[PDB]
Amino acid sequence: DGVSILQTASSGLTSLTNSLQRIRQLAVQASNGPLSASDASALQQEVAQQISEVNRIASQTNYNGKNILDGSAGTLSFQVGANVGQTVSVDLTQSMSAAKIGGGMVQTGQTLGTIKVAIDSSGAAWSSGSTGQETTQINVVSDGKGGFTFTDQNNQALSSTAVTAVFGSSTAGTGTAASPSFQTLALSTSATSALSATDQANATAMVAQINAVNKPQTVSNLDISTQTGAYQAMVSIDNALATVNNLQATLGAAQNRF
Repeated sequence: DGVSILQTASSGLTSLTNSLQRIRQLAVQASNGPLSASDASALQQEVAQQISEVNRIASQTNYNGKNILDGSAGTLSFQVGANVGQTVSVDLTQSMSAAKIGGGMVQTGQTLGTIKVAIDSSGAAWSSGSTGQETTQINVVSDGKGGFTFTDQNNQALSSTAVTAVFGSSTAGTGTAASPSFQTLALSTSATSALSATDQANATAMVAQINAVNKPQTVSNLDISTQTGAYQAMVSIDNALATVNNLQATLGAAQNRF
């Protein structure tokens, strides 16, 4: 009973790992350099096939005809001993369907993008009047709570004055796994006003990238046919794999108690 149900669930999770790991490699392939329309279409077709397999695993993994990986099994309990209350409980309340895994917040420490800028150490636009060192790039790094930390072209943290002066005062994430939430990256006009029109446009596009990568789709809605979509897929799959690994670990802990 309990041991066999746990094995059936764990088998399904291993199938799911295979398909998620496959989407990761496809996303890597799609993000390495420029792609023709035909190559982008072909790569996304492969992702769609894997999404279909994820949905099959979620809708069809079953024990004696009863689904166990679509959330519908709930919490199961098994008697292991003679003590009243000597039971092992197994939480199968979370669906593994593509619509219900991935998404969420980017894990901490990931570089979301790099913006070319022209500012002084206080975050003011660089000019012939400026002194000290010029900041020429800003790397935007996730904090695991839907917000950001920032380094310069030499990987040194921006001063707190420069962070505030360029990005405003809502950069720190406040989300939790239980209640996710997302900051909106906003770049000052002063960060790029000294640069060419083309550099200003490039920065705007990078900020849009970063904001999209910060809010990845669930596995169901991944599309790797654009660079931003491929980057969103990498984050989303990292998160989906973490969800699957957490669940595998809990199944294992339950098996151990039998």
